[PDB]
Amino acid sequence: SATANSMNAVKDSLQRGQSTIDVALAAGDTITDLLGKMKEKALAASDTSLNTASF
Amino acid sequence: NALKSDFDSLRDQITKAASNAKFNGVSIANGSTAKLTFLANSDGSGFTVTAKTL
Repeated sequence: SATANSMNAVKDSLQRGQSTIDVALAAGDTITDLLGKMKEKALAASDTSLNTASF
Repeated sequence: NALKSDFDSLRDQITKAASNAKFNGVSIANGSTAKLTFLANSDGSGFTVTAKTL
């Protein structure tokens, strides 16, 4: 019975880990969108016909 | 002399029309650069247009 009771603390720790990784995943999705936009910025900047202001 | 003055004025019109041809401050006709390389792909490989002076 003591073991079956300690399983509660086990479950609490697992839910805490789930919430942690969920926050990390939301941050990762935002980072991926930013990374795609910077790839587009560097691509457009690599053009040589650009005047200095747009660059 | 009149024909000479006409021919010289036409030459001046050529150089003016040739210098004035620009877009965003870059130009191909004026001969102020060797080539212009516009983008062609995500990798950054670029279409290259050889410039032609006028």
